Amino acid sequence: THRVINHPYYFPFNGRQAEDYLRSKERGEFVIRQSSRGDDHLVITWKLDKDLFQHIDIQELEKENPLALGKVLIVDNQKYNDLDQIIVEYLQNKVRLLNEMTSSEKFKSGTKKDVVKFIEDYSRVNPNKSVYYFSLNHDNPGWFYLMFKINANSKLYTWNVKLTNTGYFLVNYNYPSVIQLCNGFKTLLKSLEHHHHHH
Repeated sequence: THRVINHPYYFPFNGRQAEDYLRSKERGEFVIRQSSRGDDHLVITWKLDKDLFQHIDIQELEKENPLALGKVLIVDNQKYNDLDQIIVEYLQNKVRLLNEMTSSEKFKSGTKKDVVKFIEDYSRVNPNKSVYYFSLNHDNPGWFYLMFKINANSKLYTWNVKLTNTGYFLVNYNYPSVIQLCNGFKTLLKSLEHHHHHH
């Protein structure tokens, strides 16, 4: 600490400029900035993919006096003792997970309009078979949405998924692996068709 202000990754720029600066750079780049309105809080900016940027507000605690540094930093609903661990434990997992998910064949970037036409078209080819897919949401960056259709005469169903630093969270269910998540749904779909719930 006591060096986060001049930290190597420290760069004074506006919110718009920060994204622009990272625009020419590659994915997985981050920066450290201080908010005048915060005074006791810091804001970090990072790039996800293409025209997509997100900001995270870092809150420090355990301050005994104005000259006392926050020995405890809260990030992602998690408590970290050292700043260095936060950067490494966040970028390493986020970079690998983001790259693994996007690099997944089960990843299509279709718009809301293209989603209906996509599911409807596919459903048309398979009216007697169910289908499920997921895509990136623009209204809520970082979160994933699951859409699926049982049949052409079936109503379109869409669910929401929460992204965490431990994997993927689906309606209060953590899936450490995307493969398990894919079946997880298939298993649920099978159970749903039988309306047997548990027994």
